[PDB]
Amino acid sequence: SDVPRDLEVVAATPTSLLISWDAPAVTVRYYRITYGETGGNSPVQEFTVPGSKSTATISGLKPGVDYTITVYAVTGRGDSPASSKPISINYRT
Amino acid sequence: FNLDVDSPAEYSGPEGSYFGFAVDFFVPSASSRMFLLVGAPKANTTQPGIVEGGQVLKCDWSSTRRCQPIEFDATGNRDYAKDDPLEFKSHQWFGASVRSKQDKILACAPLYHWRTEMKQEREPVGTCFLQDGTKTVEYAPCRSQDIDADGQGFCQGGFSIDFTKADRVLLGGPGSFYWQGQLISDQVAEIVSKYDPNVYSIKYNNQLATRTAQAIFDDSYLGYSVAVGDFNGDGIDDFVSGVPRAARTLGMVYIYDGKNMSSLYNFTGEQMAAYFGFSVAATDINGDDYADVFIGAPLFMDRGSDGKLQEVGQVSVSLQRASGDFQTTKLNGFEVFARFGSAIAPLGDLDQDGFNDIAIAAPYGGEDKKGIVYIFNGRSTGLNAVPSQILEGQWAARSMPPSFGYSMKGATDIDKNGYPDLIVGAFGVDRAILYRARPVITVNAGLEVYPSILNQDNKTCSLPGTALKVSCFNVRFCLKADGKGVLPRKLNFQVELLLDKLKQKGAIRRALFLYSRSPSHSKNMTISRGGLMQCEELIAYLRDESEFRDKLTPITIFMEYRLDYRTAADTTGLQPILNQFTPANISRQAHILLDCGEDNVCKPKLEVSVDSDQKKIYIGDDNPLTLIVKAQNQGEGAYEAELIVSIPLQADFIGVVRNNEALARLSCAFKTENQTRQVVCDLGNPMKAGTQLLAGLRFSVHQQSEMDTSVKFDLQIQSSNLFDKVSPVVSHKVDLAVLAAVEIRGVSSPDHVFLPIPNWEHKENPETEEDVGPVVQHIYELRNNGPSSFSKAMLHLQWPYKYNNNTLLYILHYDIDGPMNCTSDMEINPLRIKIDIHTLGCGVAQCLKIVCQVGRLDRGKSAILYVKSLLWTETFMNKENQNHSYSLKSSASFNVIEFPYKNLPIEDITNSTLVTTNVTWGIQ
Amino acid sequence: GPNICTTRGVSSCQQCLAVSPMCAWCSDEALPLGSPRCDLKENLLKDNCAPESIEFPVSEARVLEDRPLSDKGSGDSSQVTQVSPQRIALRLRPDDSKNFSIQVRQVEDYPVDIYYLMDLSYSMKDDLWSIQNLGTKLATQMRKLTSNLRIGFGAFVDKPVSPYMYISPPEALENPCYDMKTTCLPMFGYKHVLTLTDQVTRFNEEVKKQSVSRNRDAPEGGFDAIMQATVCDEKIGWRNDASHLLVFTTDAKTHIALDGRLAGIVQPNDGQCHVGSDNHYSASTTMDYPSLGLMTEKLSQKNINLIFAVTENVVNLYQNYSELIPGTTVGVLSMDSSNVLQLIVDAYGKIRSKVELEVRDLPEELSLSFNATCLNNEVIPGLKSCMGLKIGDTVSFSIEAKVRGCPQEKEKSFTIKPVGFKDSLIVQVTFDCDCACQAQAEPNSHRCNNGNGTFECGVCRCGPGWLGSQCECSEEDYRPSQQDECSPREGQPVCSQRGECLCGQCVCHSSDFGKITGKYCECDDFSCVRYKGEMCSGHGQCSCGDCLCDSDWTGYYCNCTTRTDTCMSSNGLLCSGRGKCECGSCVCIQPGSYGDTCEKCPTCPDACTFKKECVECKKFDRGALHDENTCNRYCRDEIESVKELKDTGKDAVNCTYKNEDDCVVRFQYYEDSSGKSILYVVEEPECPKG
Ligand SMILES: *[C@@H]1O[C@H](CO)[C@@H](O[C@@H]2O[C@H](CO)[C@@H](O[C@@H]3O[C@H](CO[C@@H]4O[C@H](CO)[C@@H](O[C@H]5O[C@H](CO)[C@@H](O)[C@H](O)[C@@H]5O)[C@H](O)[C@@H]4O)[C@@H](O)[C@H](O[C@H]4O[C@H](CO)[C@@H](O)[C@H](O)[C@@H]4O)[C@@H]3O)[C@H](O)[C@H]2NC(C)=O)[C@H](O)[C@H]1NC(C)=O
Ligand SMILES: *[C@@H]1O[C@H](CO)[C@@H](O[C@@H]2O[C@H](CO)[C@@H](O[C@@H]3O[C@H](CO)[C@@H](O)[C@H](O[C@H]4O[C@H](CO)[C@@H](O)[C@H](O)[C@@H]4O)[C@@H]3O)[C@H](O)[C@H]2NC(C)=O)[C@H](O)[C@H]1NC(C)=O
Ligand SMILES: *[C@@H]1O[C@H](CO)[C@@H](O[C@@H]2O[C@H](CO)[C@@H](O[C@@H]3O[C@H](CO)[C@@H](O)[C@H](O[C@H]4O[C@H](CO)[C@@H](O)[C@H](O)[C@@H]4O)[C@@H]3O)[C@H](O)[C@H]2NC(C)=O)[C@H](O)[C@H]1NC(C)=O
Ligand SMILES: *[C@@H]1O[C@H](CO)[C@@H](O[C@@H]2O[C@H](CO)[C@@H](O)[C@H](O)[C@H]2NC(C)=O)[C@H](O)[C@H]1NC(C)=O
Ligand SMILES: *[C@@H]1O[C@H](CO)[C@@H](O[C@@H]2O[C@H](CO)[C@@H](O)[C@H](O)[C@H]2NC(C)=O)[C@H](O)[C@H]1NC(C)=O
Ligand SMILES: *[C@@H]1O[C@H](CO)[C@@H](O[C@@H]2O[C@H](CO)[C@@H](O)[C@H](O)[C@H]2NC(C)=O)[C@H](O)[C@H]1NC(C)=O
Ligand SMILES: *[C@@H]1O[C@H](CO)[C@@H](O[C@@H]2O[C@H](CO)[C@@H](O)[C@H](O)[C@H]2NC(C)=O)[C@H](O)[C@H]1NC(C)=O
Ligand SMILES: *[C@@H]1O[C@H](CO)[C@@H](O)[C@H](O)[C@H]1NC(C)=O
Ligand SMILES: *[C@@H]1O[C@H](CO)[C@@H](O)[C@H](O)[C@H]1NC(C)=O
Ligand SMILES: *[C@@H]1O[C@H](CO)[C@@H](O)[C@H](O)[C@H]1NC(C)=O
Ligand SMILES: [Mn+2]
Ligand SMILES: [Mn+2]
Ligand SMILES: [Mn+2]
Ligand SMILES: [Mn+2]
Ligand SMILES: [Mn+2]
Ligand SMILES: [Mn+2]
Ligand SMILES: [Mn+2]
Repeated sequence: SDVPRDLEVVAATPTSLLISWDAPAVTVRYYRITYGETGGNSPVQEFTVPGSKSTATISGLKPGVDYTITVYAVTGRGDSPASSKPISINYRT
Repeated sequence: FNLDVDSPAEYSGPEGSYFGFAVDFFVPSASSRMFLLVGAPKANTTQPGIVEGGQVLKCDWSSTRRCQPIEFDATGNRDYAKDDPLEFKSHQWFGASVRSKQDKILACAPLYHWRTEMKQEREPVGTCFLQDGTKTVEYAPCRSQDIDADGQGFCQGGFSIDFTKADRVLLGGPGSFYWQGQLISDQVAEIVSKYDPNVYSIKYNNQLATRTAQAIFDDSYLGYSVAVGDFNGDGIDDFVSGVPRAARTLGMVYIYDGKNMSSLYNFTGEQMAAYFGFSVAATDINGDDYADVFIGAPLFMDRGSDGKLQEVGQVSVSLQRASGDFQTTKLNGFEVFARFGSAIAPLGDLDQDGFNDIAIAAPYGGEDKKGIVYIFNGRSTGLNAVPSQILEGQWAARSMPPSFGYSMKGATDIDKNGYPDLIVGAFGVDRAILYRARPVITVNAGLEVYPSILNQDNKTCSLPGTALKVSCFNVRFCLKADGKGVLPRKLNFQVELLLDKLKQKGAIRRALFLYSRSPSHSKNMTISRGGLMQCEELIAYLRDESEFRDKLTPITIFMEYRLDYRTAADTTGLQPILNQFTPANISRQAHILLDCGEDNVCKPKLEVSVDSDQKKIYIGDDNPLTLIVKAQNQGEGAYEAELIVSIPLQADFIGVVRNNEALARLSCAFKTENQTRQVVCDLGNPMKAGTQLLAGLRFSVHQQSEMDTSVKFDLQIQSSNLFDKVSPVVSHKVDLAVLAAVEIRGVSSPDHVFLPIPNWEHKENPETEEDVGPVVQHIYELRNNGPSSFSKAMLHLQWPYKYNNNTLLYILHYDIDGPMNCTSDMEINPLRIKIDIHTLGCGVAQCLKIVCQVGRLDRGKSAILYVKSLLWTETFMNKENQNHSYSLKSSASFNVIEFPYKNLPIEDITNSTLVTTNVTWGIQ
Repeated sequence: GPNICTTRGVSSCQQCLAVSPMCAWCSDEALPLGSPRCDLKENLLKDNCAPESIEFPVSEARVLEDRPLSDKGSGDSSQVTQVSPQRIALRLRPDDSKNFSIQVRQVEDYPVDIYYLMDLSYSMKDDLWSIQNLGTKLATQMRKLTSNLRIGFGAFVDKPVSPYMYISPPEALENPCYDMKTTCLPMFGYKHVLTLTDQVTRFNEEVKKQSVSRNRDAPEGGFDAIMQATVCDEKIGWRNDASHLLVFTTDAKTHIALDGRLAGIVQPNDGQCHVGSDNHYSASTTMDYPSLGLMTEKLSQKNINLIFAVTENVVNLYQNYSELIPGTTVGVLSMDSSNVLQLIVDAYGKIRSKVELEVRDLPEELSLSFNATCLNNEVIPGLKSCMGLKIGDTVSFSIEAKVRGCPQEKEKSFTIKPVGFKDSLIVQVTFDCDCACQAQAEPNSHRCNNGNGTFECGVCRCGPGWLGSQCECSEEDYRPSQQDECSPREGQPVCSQRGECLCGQCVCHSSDFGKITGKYCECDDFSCVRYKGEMCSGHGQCSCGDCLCDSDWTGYYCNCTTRTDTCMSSNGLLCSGRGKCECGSCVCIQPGSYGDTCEKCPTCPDACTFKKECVECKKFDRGALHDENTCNRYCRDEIESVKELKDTGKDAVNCTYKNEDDCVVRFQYYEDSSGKSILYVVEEPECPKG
């Protein structure tokens, strides 16, 4: 019905990343990008990007450590959670 | 104050119908008659299969207090299919909002439900009905192809409605777009002309409506209440709507242009959950022709005397000015849980004072939740905040609170008495009450006593019953009566005269009327119009010298008038009331001749002296200015002597000095009238010869604009004597001084740095703070304390940049708080950045100087300079004598170069301070 | 010589009792005249005049019931006593004041009642993980502070009416989830589920059964549940002499009062208990949401503490809501960090970290003053509350009670209690106004002289127009027959001008805008001192040119305020510890400090300079904060010694200094992560060698 996914990886440099996905097909206020190390490791950081753009960009320099990302599409009005479901990828540096 | 509470008009609908939930006036253009419109949203109807459909009744004021329902729909709902109701009139609350302009009336059903045309549902779009005499059209803007909660499906349009002077309907609804709310406006003529009974969603041309917004604005409840008025240059009313759940429940009031829906102005509540914007109103209360805003917050909580939180409700009063910037004042409720700001109703100008007046109701206040309505008169200064009258509804409680208030409509003259009347609805008891205003007669009275100085031995006129010579005088008193609106041609007053009112209280009666032989006399009088003052001549004599101990006490003639009320033919009865602030009586004093000399007339020599006491008063502060006055009478006795102290402008009276034994406790009063504010003090009645008095008078002087140089006081003694009745005019001034205490403070964070430094690796080409050293931050504050203010000042910083070609404290970036610009003689961050004890000052090292321009630091405000620097670790150790105690001394100087007040002698203000950062070694 | 008593109250007995509390009265008509009867203290003892006939009521404050403060919250105690004393009898003569004291103690092992209000709306299906465990885990971290605690819970969704609920096709009535191709439960108002009991197994079993319902209106209106769980004592099972905790959880914002008008609900919340035997809110459809004020009022009446446990997004909202309902705390609900386990105990710690006295049924005629002794006889004045407390601490309050006149009453009563506790101090109020021998008067005429006269205990005064020592006055007035010293000295004119002096007793009414009285009529009662456009600032009466200020007002102009609330800072300490509160506005006393709460201090010692005193206090046991025994009270910041490790770094302040031992101590502290004072001190500082 309504959800993120079709998650690609477009631009690759020695560091950072670029992530692109497909729209949830419903009106979206914005998105929330969440990422962290694999396993049961340290808590995850999150930022925000607008809803009219299908891309995102993040900075920083870290090794791979089996990195995995998540992106939160926040759509909710009325009594319901403002999200659909987290989806993810797995990529290494 | 002119509303008549003894005999109002009471209208009652069927119980349980919420009769009185909405009220308005019906004044048709086709008839000279007027009617009361009362909404009853829970009333049962003859409509087939409709339970509690609601209705609006037309109540006749003429007689019988009979109310008849106005027929709008009278039909069932509709059908989408065989058994598929296309709408639901059951419990639709029709009549919950009723408004009427001229011959047009508009009633709405905010709980009307739809099902739309796509899928089975029940969506409270709401609907209205507009009817002019014969034809009835249905108006449902929120009923459209935009559905569900995302669209207008839950809008409940018709929750609040209003008309403009251009015959344009303003209609709000809270439920549009997930309860963001919406305002929709349409031309009345466009509504009727475009109405097609076979089309459920009607597109209207020239429709002004707000659109959906971001979901952050959801659950705002825009359109909970609406009002109309013009706040821009055009004459066309602009839209005003309270939105109580907006701004994270603080509450807001939106103002939109009448031309297009563009936003104009905003208001915001200062307290959460207070429901700021539950009720709104627009009137001009100061008579300045600019409409002024009234916002209700019935759930607002102020703080009592003990400081605890308590819900009294609050009403916001915003006065529109020429520029458009509102000057807003707030007033609070009185009883807790009374919900003071529940209903704000403009009643027009009730008193005909020339300024409109307004009514505010607390429906759950009063005696045991009966309800109460406060009315407030407006004036030139804006709305005066005190009830000039209280309307306390008296009705029992059956099921729910008999809410007196919660529904009001004023600003219409139903009795044609020339005075607007007021309707207060009470849906708890299913009743509506109509209060009628009163003509407000303003009576001007005067009293003059003949030969006010009585000669004991002048026995001229005597006719007391086989006369014997006695001292006589005449008492003349005149009476003027005039008013506005309809009121009888002639009025009847009852006058009461009392002689020597000071006496007769356990004391001898010192004066009698000639014919009556009594201290008191009364007479019935009749006046017609203004300037028609009718007087009467009575002769009152003075009893024989041996009949009493005489007195120096004056004989006070006391006149009091009554004006018994028989007026207002038919219409039960309507009693005109006197003016709000009017004297109920007047007094005038006569004196017995004593020690006036061989001339038989007392001619006093009055002189008033004054000493400077404090020579200086400073500009920005409030000062304890005390004036010592010397009042002397070197002549014969002066009757009714008074000390006149003229205090101009900023000066306001405090009191008299009771603590001093050398000074007098003389009673003084602060009197303002005839565009003149001043202080009056009793010097004695009479003030006897050779009297000398000393008393101090405390005041507080702030300022008037600026550069007024000194301030002038005017002192004069005056008396009621026929000759030499005044002293000269002695004026005393005190110079205003400029004193502003300015201090300069500084700190260093940290105070010290302990070498060696953890994780230190010297890099040939430094990159970040990690490659340079720790962060030393100097903060300098220039604060103005003293009462005065300075317009411009300079600030000089001396930074120890380098010592022997190597950097000591490397400055990265400096910020400024307050009105200050700064400049560095050396470039900050030349290399850029990412993010015994030996004293080192700028004198003994290389100086990086920072010069700052400062301006306009008032009494409270100050200016700050934050300097963030890195300690240069590479400089230390080495041949720098590794183990040595270094203190890094930065100096900061300030000088005040200008002041805003001119023509006032000034003195320069200068001072310095130093900030030290001590870098030392914990291990040697 | 002449005093305040002999210049006013010579008219009568009862009128003499109200001049000053020092005044007295003389009965026993033996040897009349020769002196004023209204004189004070031993001046009437100078003359013999000392039978039981002497009238000198003395204001008393006597302890009726004072039980000793309890130690533990077990059942073998007296009953349980957190307030000493309990009952005090107060007797007051007009315009007099007597003072008393009260001790309040937070007692250990005090039983705790916890009732859970859970949002079952569809937005809470994501946050429903927190309801699991609970009663099993709820107990574990509560076992430290309190044995014998009882838990229970109830649920709320929204009002089952207009838009809030789904009136859509009938299959959505039974199953509000038809759209979204899922099935959920039908919605309801507040629903009581489990009464407070002992068994945690009964709790967890009943808790897991709970599922989510659906409504379309984003605010869920849990205030309906809060109001009912507070006012319904039997259904909830709130105990007495036990801490009452009402914990509130929701995914999103809430309805407030007057929101129900959209649903067609015009009836205000009555604050009564409408929960029936079916455990449902009957009036949920019929009456509006409760206002904050009514919630605040009923919350304190039942001594119930409200706790907000909400999602991180909506935390700041309910955090701001809590400020309007004093005594309520907010906490973050998240799957990481502390969460429910250490959350509630911290919230219960905050509630017990403050002691403030609330006054119920205080009569209008008298006012109360409070000096607070919290930390080792610090006697902080003007404050009725003590902050920064732990369970087991005891605080003291000195209270002054002053009545203005007396409204000829029999007895009244008011209660002084700490907020959130059953233990209370009841004060019985009685006023001594009438003379004891006033009742002995036989009311009829002819009792004094020539018939047609008045009388009292040791008093004869004739009637109007007669008005004499026995009976005679003006309308003859003879010669003055004396000056009667109508002035304090004979070289002065008639008594206070104002209608001269007649026939002995000076008569001067003049009827002009008030009442004028006195022996010489020196008391105007209208002419007084004014501050700004009003007499005594409208906050006080006027007696003989003096202002008697109303309750919560002091000063010569009566423009000074008792309130310390506007002096309180964001941290909760008045004037941020940088100044002292005077007349409702802080007067900052510190170098470079200013602001309303003295919160602004750009140039002053920063960070460590304050906290390095606390580490010497706590960790090194070294003084200058350990000398005044203010260590545990002032800085409650937890100090965890870290081994050699200053971490990679977060928002932090790295601080070093040299101690008495000439060793360099390095430490740092984290800022708020959900809020805390956490402080890390590096072990093994740097010292010289040898
Ligand atoms: C009294 O208080 C009122 C309540 O606060 C004030 O009303 C508010 O004024 C705001 C300022 O004008 C206004 O914010 C503007 O919103 C419009 C909405 O148009 C949009 O059109 C797009 C349709 O898809 C979407 O835009 C994108 O951006 C949003 C985030 O905003 C994304 O979430 C979307 O996915 C989408 O990609 C929106 O859905 C929306 O429908 C915006 O166009 C405005 O943009 C302005 O700022 C940007 C820079 O950020 C500029 O580039 C641009 O040129 C505009 O200047 C604003 O964001 C609120 O909507 C409005 N709310 C209400 C309820 O009226 C009122 O102004 C105030 N009056 C006074 C006198 O104080
Ligand atoms: C407009 O007309 C409508 C309908 O004509 C009318 O609504 C009706 O109101 C009555 C009473 O207010 C309702 O009758 C009730 O029915 C329920 C069962 O559904 C009963 O439980 C009610 O109470 C009874 O039982 C109690 C014991 O449990 C007794 O104590 C009590 O005395 C009763 O015996 C009650 O009988 C009726 O259902 C509605 N009809 C509807 C809603 O269609 C409304 O009052 C009218 N309003 C006005 C302003 O005229
Ligand atoms: C002894 O006492 C007698 C009274 O007991 C006294 O006779 C009074 O004399 C005064 C003046 O000497 C009279 O007052 C004036 O009388 C003239 C007569 O025409 C009036 O015109 C005057 O009118 C004034 O007031 C009007 C307003 O009402 C004004 O419009 C007008 O312009 C004047 O200002 C004024 O009344 C008074 O009337 C008599 N009284 C009697 C009862 O005759 C006598 O003078 C005393 N002896 C001595 C030596 O003074
Ligand atoms: C909305 O109505 C107002 C007045 O009727 C107009 O607002 C003008 O907007 C233009 C934008 O180009 C400004 O240059 C003018 O100064 C505004 N006039 C005002 C504020 O009085 C405008 O005609 C309408 N349309 C809008 C604002 O989009
Ligand atoms: C006569 O008029 C005076 C003033 O016009 C009134 O007496 C009092 O006036 C003050 C204002 O200065 C009011 O505050 C009081 O309420 C007034 N007293 C009363 C009893 O009304 C009053 O109208 C008249 N007073 C007398 C004694 O007749
Ligand atoms: C500069 O500020 C200082 C305060 O730092 C003030 O001087 C004080 O008073 C006298 C001067 O009248 C000095 O001798 C004292 O040492 C100062 N008191 C201190 C430092 O506590 C004054 O406002 C200014 N003084 C000068 C000389 O400009
Ligand atoms: C609070 O502390 C003050 C200490 O100043 C106590 O005593 C008052 O002190 C001054 C006179 O020096 C005045 O405010 C009062 O006259 C004093 N009160 C008396 C004598 O009762 C004050 O009593 C303390 N308050 C309480 C309730 O204990
Ligand atoms: C600082 O400079 C700006 C222009 O660069 C000027 O507008 C402002 O008034 C200046 N402020 C002061 C305090 O001089
Ligand atoms: C009243 O004054 C102080 C209040 O702390 C106290 O020392 C004194 O004992 C009090 N008096 C009585 C009778 O309690
Ligand atoms: C909470 O209140 C503070 C000030 O009291 C305000 O700055 C903030 O925006 C508010 N936020 C919310 C979510 O209520
Ligand atoms: Mn929800
Ligand atoms: Mn306009
Ligand atoms: Mn105006
Ligand atoms: Mn009228
Ligand atoms: Mn003379
Ligand atoms: Mn959730
Ligand atoms: Mn809801």
